[PDB]
Amino acid sequence: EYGQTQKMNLFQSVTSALDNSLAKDPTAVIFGEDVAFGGVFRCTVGLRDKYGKDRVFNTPLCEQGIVGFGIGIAVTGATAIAEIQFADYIFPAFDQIVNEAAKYRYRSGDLFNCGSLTIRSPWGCVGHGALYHSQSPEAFFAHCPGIKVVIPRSPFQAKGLLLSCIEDKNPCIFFEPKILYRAAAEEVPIEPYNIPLSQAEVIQEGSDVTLVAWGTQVHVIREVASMAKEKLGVSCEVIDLRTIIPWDVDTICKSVIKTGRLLISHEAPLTGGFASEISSTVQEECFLNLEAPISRVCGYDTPFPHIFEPFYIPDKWKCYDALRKMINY
Amino acid sequence: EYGQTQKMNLFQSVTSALDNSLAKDPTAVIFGEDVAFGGVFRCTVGLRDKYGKDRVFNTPLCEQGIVGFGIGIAVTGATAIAEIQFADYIFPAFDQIVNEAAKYRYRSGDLFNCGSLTIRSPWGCVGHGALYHSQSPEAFFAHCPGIKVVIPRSPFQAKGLLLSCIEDKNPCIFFEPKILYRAAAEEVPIEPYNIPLSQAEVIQEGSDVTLVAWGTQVHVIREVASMAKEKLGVSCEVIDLRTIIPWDVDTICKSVIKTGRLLISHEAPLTGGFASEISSTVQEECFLNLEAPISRVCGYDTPFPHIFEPFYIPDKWKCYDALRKMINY
Amino acid sequence: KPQFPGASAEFIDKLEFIQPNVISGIPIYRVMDRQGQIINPSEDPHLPKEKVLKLYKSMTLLNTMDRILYESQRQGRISFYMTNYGEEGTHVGSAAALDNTDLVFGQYREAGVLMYRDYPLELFMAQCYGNISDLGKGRQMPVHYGCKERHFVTISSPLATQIPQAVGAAYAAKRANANRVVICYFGEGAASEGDAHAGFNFAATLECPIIFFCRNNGYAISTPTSEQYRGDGIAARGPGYGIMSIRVDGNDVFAVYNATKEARRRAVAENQPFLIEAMTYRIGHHDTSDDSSAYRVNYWDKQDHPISRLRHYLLSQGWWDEEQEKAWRKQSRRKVMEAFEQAERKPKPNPNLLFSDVYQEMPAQLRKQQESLARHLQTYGEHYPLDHFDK
Amino acid sequence: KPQFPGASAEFIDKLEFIQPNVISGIPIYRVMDRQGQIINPSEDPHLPKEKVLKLYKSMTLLNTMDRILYESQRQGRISFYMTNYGEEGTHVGSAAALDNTDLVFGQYREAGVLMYRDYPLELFMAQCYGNISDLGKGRQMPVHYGCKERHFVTISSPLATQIPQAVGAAYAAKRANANRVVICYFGEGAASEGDAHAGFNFAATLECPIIFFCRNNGYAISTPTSEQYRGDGIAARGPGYGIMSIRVDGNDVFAVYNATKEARRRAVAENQPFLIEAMTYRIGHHDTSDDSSAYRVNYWDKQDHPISRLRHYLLSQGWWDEEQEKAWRKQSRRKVMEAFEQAERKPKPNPNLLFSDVYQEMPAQLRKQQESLARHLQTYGEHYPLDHFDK
Ligand SMILES: Cc1ncc(C[n+]2csc(CCOP(=O)(O)OP(=O)(O)O)c2C)c(N)n1
Ligand SMILES: Cc1ncc(C[n+]2csc(CCOP(=O)(O)OP(=O)(O)O)c2C)c(N)n1
Ligand SMILES: [Cl-]
Ligand SMILES: [Cl-]
Ligand SMILES: [K+]
Ligand SMILES: [K+]
Ligand SMILES: [K+]
Ligand SMILES: [K+]
Ligand SMILES: [Mn+2]
Ligand SMILES: [Mn+2]
Repeated sequence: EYGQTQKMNLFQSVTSALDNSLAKDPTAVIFGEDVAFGGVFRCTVGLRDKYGKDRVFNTPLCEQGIVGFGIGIAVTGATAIAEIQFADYIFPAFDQIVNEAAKYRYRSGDLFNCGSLTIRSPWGCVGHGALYHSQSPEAFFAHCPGIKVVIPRSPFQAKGLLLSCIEDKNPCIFFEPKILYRAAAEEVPIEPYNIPLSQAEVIQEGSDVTLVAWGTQVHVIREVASMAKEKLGVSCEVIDLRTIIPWDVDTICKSVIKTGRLLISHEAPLTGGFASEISSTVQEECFLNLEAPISRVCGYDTPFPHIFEPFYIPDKWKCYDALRKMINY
Repeated sequence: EYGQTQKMNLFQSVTSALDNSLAKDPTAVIFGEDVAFGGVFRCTVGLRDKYGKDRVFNTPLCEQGIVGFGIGIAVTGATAIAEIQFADYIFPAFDQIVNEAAKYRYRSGDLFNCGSLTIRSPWGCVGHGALYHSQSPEAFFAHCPGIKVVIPRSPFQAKGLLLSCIEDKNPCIFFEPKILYRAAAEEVPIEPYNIPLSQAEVIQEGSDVTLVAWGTQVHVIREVASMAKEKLGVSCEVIDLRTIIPWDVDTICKSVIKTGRLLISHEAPLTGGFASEISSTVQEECFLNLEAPISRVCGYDTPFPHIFEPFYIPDKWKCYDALRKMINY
Repeated sequence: KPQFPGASAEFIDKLEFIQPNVISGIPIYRVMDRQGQIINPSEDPHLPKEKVLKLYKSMTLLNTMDRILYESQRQGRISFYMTNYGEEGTHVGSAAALDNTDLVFGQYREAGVLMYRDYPLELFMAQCYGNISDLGKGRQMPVHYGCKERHFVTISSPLATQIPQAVGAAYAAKRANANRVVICYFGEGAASEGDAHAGFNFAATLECPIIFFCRNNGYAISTPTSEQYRGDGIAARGPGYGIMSIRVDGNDVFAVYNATKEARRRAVAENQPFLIEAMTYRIGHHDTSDDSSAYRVNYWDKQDHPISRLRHYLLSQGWWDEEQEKAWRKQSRRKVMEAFEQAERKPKPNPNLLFSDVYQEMPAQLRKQQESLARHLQTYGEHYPLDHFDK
Repeated sequence: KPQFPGASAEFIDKLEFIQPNVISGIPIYRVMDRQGQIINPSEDPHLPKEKVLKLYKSMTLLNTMDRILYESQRQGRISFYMTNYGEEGTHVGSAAALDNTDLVFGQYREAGVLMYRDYPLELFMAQCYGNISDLGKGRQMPVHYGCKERHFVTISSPLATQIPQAVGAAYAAKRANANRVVICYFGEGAASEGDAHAGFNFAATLECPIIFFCRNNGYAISTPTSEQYRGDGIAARGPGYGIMSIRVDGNDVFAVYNATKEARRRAVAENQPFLIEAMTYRIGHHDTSDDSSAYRVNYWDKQDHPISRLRHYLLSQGWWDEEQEKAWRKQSRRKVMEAFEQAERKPKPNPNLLFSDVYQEMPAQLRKQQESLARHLQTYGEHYPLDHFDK
C-alpha cells in the first residue's frame, strides 16, 4: 500500500514523521524543552545532527513562550512544530492556544494565520505518573473553535496523523500516548503518507453495541469486544475516534443507528470530559434508535493519583461491567 | 426574610457582598487590576477608603501572578478575593487554577489548602464586546475537579452566592454577568446572607418541558416560557442552574422525570459546552422518561464576533423555535 | 577563579547585596528641547524637509481622526475607541526609521504606524464601523487594526501575547535571510505580563532581529507605575536578559527616530534584540469606557507634546507657518470627515461571515450551524436588524 | 529635568545603548576556600560546634538516603527519584539561617531543608512508597514532600508555580505581623517561566518579606544555561525588579548561611524581597528517567563538593576525624536502612482515599463514584492488587 515499511514503536514513528517533514519542507523547524539531544522520550533523536541546529533547537523553560514563539513562526508561513514536554504542562500556554492560535485566522479576516503551527505533547497515563505526568487534557481544548486536537492509537496511526497535522492549514495539537512510546512495534512506511483528520476508524465491525475510544483506550475497548463476544455472545463495533475536534459525527451516528447502543470510554475525568459531547450529539441524532442509555466509562472526577492508579483507570473490567449492564437494560 | 433591603443593581450587590466580607473577616483582602479606585465596573468603589490600602489594592498587570498570589494568601488561611478584569483574560491563570488551586488540597493529603480563595470576574456577552470582552469560559473549568464555578442571575442572587463562595472552604470562581451590572435593580438585604452552592433554583413550575440556563440566559428562558404558554399553551418549568460544578443533578433530573422534555441553553459555544454534561447525565438518569431528544440551544462554534453579535447569541427566538420543534417531535 | 557554568564572574570575599539604581535611572535620550531646538548638533539626523513634513502631517492627521472618532463613540455611532494623544511622536518617529517591509506587532496605541505607512482613512473607519469594506470582516472590536499589505499584524485585546509571537516571526525572518527586522510595541502595564518575560528571554537566547518598543506613559488604566513595578522602569530589565537597551524622550520624534534607526541597523546585522523604552504621557483617557479624572494632564498637553515640539522645529527651519497650519488643519478635517461619512453609510457584512475563517475550510458541522441560522432568519428575520447587513 | 512619571532619570544628549555586563558578572560570595579555610575573618559567622556538626550530619544523612533511594528506584521498588548531589550545602546552609517557623516553598531539590528541620526518615520513605504512613495519602509521585508541622509547603511538579504563591504567603505574613519570612526555592531553568516574572515583580510592588533562592546548577535536564538565558545569570535580573540581589558560592555552606541570615534579617525588618542566586553544579542525573551522559562532572565531585569542603573545615577545628567519620557513615546507613525496610513492608492506603480531599467535603456525585468502585471491587476484586492495600 505505502512502500517499504519497517518495524517502529510509537516514538520511532514520531521521529520518522518529523524526519519526513524536515526533508520535504525547508521552512520546518522543531523546538521546545530538551529537543536538541533527542528529547526526554527520544522523539527527536538524530534530527539536529541531520538538519542543523537552526532547525531543531532547545528553548528556555517557558511553555507560554514556546507556543507564542511557534505562533510567530507560523505567522510568516513557516512550519512550526512545537513540543510541550508533558500534556500536563500545556496549561501555561492555554491563553496563547485558546485566545491567540485558535482565533488568529478568524479575527484577522484571514489577513493572517498560524495554520502552519503544530503542538505535539506526550499524553495519558503511564502507570506511576500521578497528577502531573498522566493527564489527558483534550476536553479542555475541545471547547475552543479554531484548533484541531488529534490522538493516535498506534505507530502506523501516529505517523500518518502527525504528518496530516503538520500539513493541515490550521493550528493542531497532537497528543502522543506516552505509555505506547516503547510498547509493541508495528510496520510503518518509511516514506511519508497521510491519514485524514476528522475521520474516525471502525476497526472491527459489529451489530449489538458501538464502543468508542481514542489513544491507548482503543486497545482497552478492543479487548472488551473480545470479552463480550466470548462471555456474552455480544457483537461489538469498535471505533477509534482519532480526531477530537472537529470530530467525525457521521461515522459514530451511522454505527449507533445500526447497533442501537453506545458506550464511550476515556481516561480523562467524567465531568466535562469529551464523552459528554459525543453522548449528547448521538442522543440528538439517533434518539429513536437508542435501545439503552449511552454509557460513559471514564476516569473518576479527581486529580490523577500516584499509588491508586490501578483503581482510577477505566479498565477493561470497568468497561466490560458497564457493557454487561447496558446489554441487560 | 433577611432584614432591611435596598434597591441594588448587580455591581452594587457585589460591592455589598465584599463590604460585608471585609467587615466580618479581618483576614480578607481584595486585589487585582484597577480595584483600588473602585474597579473598571465599579464593584470595589469605596472599599479601599473604608478598609485600608493594605486590604484593597492593585496588583501589577499579570493574571498568572494575581491567581498564584491569591493561592499563596489562602495557603496561610487568610481570605483572598482576587479579581480578573474580564473572564476572557482568565486564561493566563489557567495553569495556576487547574494544576495548582484545584489540586492543592488533594495532592497534600489536606496538609495545605487554598479553600479561602475566591476569583471573581465579569462574564458573558455585552452587546459589542467581540472576541475578548464577551466570553463565557465556564465549560473550560467544569472539567477540573477541585474548583467550584458559580454564576448568579440577579443582584439578590449575586450577593448571596458570592458570600457563599467567599466563605466556602474550596477555591471558587464567581462569574458576574457584566451586561447585568447596571441593568434593573432589585431589593437586596444590606446585611449578609447566603445562598447554597451546588443547588439549582426552580423559578417557575411547569409540566410539559424543563428549561435550564444560568446567568443572563435565565431571563431569556423565562421569556421563552411566557412565549410558549401564550403561543403554544405549553407549560414550562424554568430552572436556574446557579452552580456549574459541582452541579445540582438531582433538581434537574427530578424536573425532567416530571416533564419528559429538556432544553438547555447557554451563550457559550455548543461543542464541549456545559449543556453537553447536563444532557448526557440527564439522558443516563431519565432515559425512560424522555419523550423527545434533549435540545441544546447554544452559541455557534466560532469566536464571539463584534458586528454579528445579534445573530450569534441563543436568543429567545432561537430558544423558542427549538422548543416548538421539541414539543412537536 | 570560579568554575560554575551558570555565570562568568570573580569571587568576592565580602557580603554585599547589589542595590538597584532607581533614583538616578537610565538617562532619557533627547535630541530637541521643548522649544524644538536641537541640543547636540552631532546627534541631529538632518532628515530632509519632505520626510519631516510627513512625520508632522502623519501625527496631526491621526490627532484629527482621534478627535472625530472619540466623538463618534460618545454618540454611540461606534461601540469603542482608544485615542493616541501623546503617542503620536513615538508612533511616527519609530515607523519612519523602519524599512517598509519590516513586520510590526502592536496593540491599541500604534495607529500612527499605520498612518505613516499610508493606511487609508477608509480602512481605519471600516474597521471601527465593522462595515463591508473591513478586511477583518467586522469581527473584532474597533481599533483592532491589521494590514497584510503594510506588514502590520492584526491587533488582539489580550495584553502582551504579541511579544513572544514577534520573537518567533523574527526567528523565521533570520532563517529566511529576509534582511528584515520585526518591531513589537507594548505598554509598560503589558510588560508585567508573563509573556513579556517569555519574549525578552527567547529573543536573546535564540538570537532574533527584533526591536522591543515599550511605551511608558505612566499609567495602565488607573494604575500608576508606582504600583506596576519598583525597578528603574522597563529599560533597566533589558540588560538582565542580555538585551541592548535604551530610554528615549517619547515626545521627541528625532530621539525616537535615531534610537529606532540604530536599533534596526544593529538588530538586522547582528541578529540580536534591542529594547527601546519611550517615556511619554497618556494625555487622553485610557479608552471610551474610562473617565481618567477618577484617578489623576494639562502640564503635558500644553508644556510637552510631540506635535507642538515638531511644529516649533518646523517653524525654525522655515518649513511651516500659520497659513500652512490653518490650511492643513482644514484639509485634514475634510479628508477625515469624507471617510467618516462614507464609512457610516456602508452596509455591514453578510451575517454568513460570522462562520468563515474559524478554520481555513469550514467543517461540515459548522456549515450545518450556518444553515441553521439561514433557516432561522427565513422564519424570524423580522426580529433581526437585517436591513443594515449585506445580502 | 525630565518629568515622566515612569522613571526617575536625567536627560542625556547622546545616543548610547546600555550594554549588559555578562563577561564579568555579579561576583560570587565565598567564605571558605576548597580546602575549608576561612578567607576573610571578618566574614566568619563563628557558628558553634554543635550547629556546624548539624550542618554536616544533615548533608551526609541526605546523601546516604539519596544513594539508597536512587538504587531502590533502579530496582523498581519505588517509581521515581531525584537526588540532591551538590545541592546539599545550599539546602542546609540556608535552612540553618531561617527561623523554625519561616515558611518554605520549593520543589524537587530541597529535601535537605526538611532534613535540617528533623523531618523523620520514616516520612521521606512513606512519601516515596506511597504507604499508609504518608500524610500525603500516596497521591503524588515520589519526592513530592510536604510537612505542615515543619512549615514546608507540599511540592508540586509544575515548575515555578510556587514563586507567586510564596509572595502571597509573604504578603499575608506581613499583614499578620507574623515577624516571619517566606523562602522560595527554584532552579535556574524554572526562572525562565512566566510565573517567575510574576512573583519577582509582585514581591517588589507589594513589599513582601520574601527570600527568592535560585539554585543555579548549570543545567535544566539536558539544557545548558547558554540556551536558558543570555544575561548574567538570575542574580542580574533582581535589580531590574527593584530587588536587593546577591550571588553566592553554593558549595560553601557558610557563604550560603551568611547571605540567607542577612536576607532574612532585612526582609522581615524592611518588608522587602531579597534574591540569592547560589552557584552550584548538578552532580547527579536530572532524575531517574535521565542518563545525563547523553548531553555532558568528576571535576565537581572530587574538586569542589559542599560535603568535602565542610569536612575539611571540621578537621581544621579539631571537630571531626576519621574515626568519627567512619562511625557516622555506619550509623547513618543503619538509620536509613531501618526506615527503608519498615517503609517497604507497610501496606498502601485504602483505595477509598483516591476520592477524599478533592474538595474539603465530598460532593454527592463524587461519593457516588466512590460507591461504584466499592461495588466494582466486590465483583472484580481478584483482578486488582488488593492484598497490598489497607482495608
Ligand atoms: C491579559 C489582559 N488583561 C487585562 C486587560 C485589560 N486592559 C486593557 S488595556 C489595560 C492597561 C494596559 O496598560 P499599558 O500596557 O500600560 O498600555 P496603555 O493603555 O497605557 O497605552 C488593561 C489592564 C487586557 N486587555 N488583557
Ligand atoms: C511547567 C513545567 N515544564 C516542564 C517540566 C519538566 N521538567 C521537570 S524538571 C525540569 C528542569 C528544571 O530545571 P531547573 O529549574 O534548572 O532545576 P534542576 O533540575 O536543575 O535542579 C523540567 C523541564 C515541569 N516539571 N514543569
Ligand atoms: Cl481590553
Ligand atoms: Cl516533571
Ligand atoms: K498545522
Ligand atoms: K472559597
Ligand atoms: K495582543
Ligand atoms: K511547583
Ligand atoms: Mn501605560
Ligand atoms: Mn538547573
